[PDB]
Amino acid sequence: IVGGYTCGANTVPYQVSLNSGYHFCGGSLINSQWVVSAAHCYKSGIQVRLGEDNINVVEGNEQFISASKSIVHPSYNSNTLNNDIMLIKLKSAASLNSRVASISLPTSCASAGTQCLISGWGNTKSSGTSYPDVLKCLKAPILSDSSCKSAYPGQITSNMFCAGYLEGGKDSCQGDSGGPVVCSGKLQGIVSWGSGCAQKNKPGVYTKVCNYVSWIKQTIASN
Ligand SMILES: [Ca+2]
Repeated sequence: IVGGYTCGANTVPYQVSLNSGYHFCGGSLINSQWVVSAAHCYKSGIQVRLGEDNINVVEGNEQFISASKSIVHPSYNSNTLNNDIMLIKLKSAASLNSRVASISLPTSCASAGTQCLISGWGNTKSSGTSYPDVLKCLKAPILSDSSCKSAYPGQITSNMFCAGYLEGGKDSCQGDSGGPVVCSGKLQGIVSWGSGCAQKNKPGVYTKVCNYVSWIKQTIASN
């Protein structure tokens, strides 16, 4: 997250770190046994780390749980990033309380102009590289359909939206992929892609979660 602020310990209690000997992606806890993340983050041997704030120090509150299943959406396209969503089943249920909690799925799409919270442990610089120890947050609005398509001609599907800032300096970034975009207490997006990070006229592009609510519930119920 570039241009964001330190969230504070366990103020985003649904935020997870996906770990393979290092932090590589984010995700969102949606019930005690299941996490939602981005398909482009798929790999085998995932450990899910819940209740994290400082990802390099054991502070108390963490729960580390192995992934037992990782289900990439069957229509995921790795060139376009269409259908960039995956579901991870935890090997055992997480223990939920005030510091570890699930986030609700949407019950309608969010409009243009709605303010959302985006969070993660990704790069905090637009040019070079610097990775934070603690969780960073950014408030960003959802942009209009037309501005999104003007920004990325021919690349925006109906399963994507843009959010952020067209003037530069505030965006999600590498290492934030798969992390949550929450508006009014609902998970509306998943951090997916963008051109650099925090460049002028190039906002972040997010998977539109409300299009996948029925798929998510059926996939959970079957697995
Ligand atoms: Ca920690």
